[PDB]
Amino acid sequence: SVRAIDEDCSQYEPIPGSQKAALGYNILTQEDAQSVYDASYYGGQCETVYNGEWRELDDEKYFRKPYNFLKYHFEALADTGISSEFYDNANDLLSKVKKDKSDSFGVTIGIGPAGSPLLVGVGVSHSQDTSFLNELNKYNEKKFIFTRIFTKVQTAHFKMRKDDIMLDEGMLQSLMELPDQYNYGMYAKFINDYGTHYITSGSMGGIYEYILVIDKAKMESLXXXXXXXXXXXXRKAMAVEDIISRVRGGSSGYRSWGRSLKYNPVVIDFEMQPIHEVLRHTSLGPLEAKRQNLRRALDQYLMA
Ligand code: NI
Repeated sequence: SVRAIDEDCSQYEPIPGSQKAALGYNILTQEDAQSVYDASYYGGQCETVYNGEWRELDDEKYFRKPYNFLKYHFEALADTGISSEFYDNANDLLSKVKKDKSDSFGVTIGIGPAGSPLLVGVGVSHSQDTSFLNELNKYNEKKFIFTRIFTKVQTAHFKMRKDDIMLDEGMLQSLMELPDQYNYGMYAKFINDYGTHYITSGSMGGIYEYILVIDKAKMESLXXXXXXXXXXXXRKAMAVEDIISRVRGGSSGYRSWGRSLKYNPVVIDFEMQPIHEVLRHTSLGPLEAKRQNLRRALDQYLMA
């Protein structure tokens, strides 16, 4: 709904996930970067989006959509990746989640249109993957038994503008300050601050990850635990090693995750373009020859 200039739009909270969708992304570190889109530009108008779930929490039921969002609407889609059950080792399980499993077993990134999506586990940084991993690994004798439950919820679909984007004020200042002549290091600094890539569409939502720790010889005496522990979702006996969990999106106040996710999402199942494409359309003439440099540096940066 478009309001009309005589309704105040300060009323409306910005659509959830708006700041996050505006950030660049680094394909190599799997880290987010600084803002690429201007997350708070409204283009002199009041565009609102309906939240049908408002009782669970006009003006209470509508959020404001920044201009750089061509589309945003809410969803509630749930994918449960209940695993395949057995697994001899933990690293094998987490590595084979990425390489060997379908898209409902994790989060995806894809480049461009026909750019087939890459499954990136949970979608944290490479250093965060090696902290959930290092702090996890420590637990076993000589690798016994691991199951995984993983749930993915999409709380919104969105699509970024392709034409006439409003670039973040700071990024535009950084661009304007790069030299006309090619200097790798300086453009590499730009890539580190703003990203390898920026998002053009995807989902808002989150992930809840479980990994059950089972004791071979145990189940022996007394797949089966996975089935049952999935019920516990929807310290005691039972070879209950210790259910380890990872979570993205939502906020405390933990299937309170489910209730709160829509209002505190992260970006998932997203499409992206190399950072330099951001300036290929979208106004700003003079700064073109800086795109060849930015392309060149990106190519070098990714060869690393
Ligand atoms: Ni949709």
